[PDB]
Amino acid sequence: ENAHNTPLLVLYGSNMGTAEGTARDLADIAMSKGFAPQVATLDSHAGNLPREGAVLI
Amino acid sequence: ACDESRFDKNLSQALKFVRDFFGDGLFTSWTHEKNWKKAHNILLPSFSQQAMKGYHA
Repeated sequence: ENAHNTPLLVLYGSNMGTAEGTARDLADIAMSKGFAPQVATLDSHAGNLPREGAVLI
Repeated sequence: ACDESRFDKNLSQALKFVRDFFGDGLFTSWTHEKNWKKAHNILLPSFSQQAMKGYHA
């Protein structure tokens, strides 16, 4: 199924991990759907929003 | 100089001499040569996070 792997960036804002696990879960199902997912915090891509694919927040 | 709406990559004299063996590979191709964006798009997935993980070993 590769070649996706469209680019799926998933960003989280989390203090106690609920949102962070949800984010990583999404990135896990993306991998199953051929994407090329990336997981990171929200305020680390501050300004660096992906101008291609899509960004789950 | 880094404003891509005003300036694009040039082949310096140095790079023009190295094209003699680098050709229209990614490094010595002009941005407007068809082979640049095609190779960029084809090869960027080799530097995805999953690819990187798979080079580790």
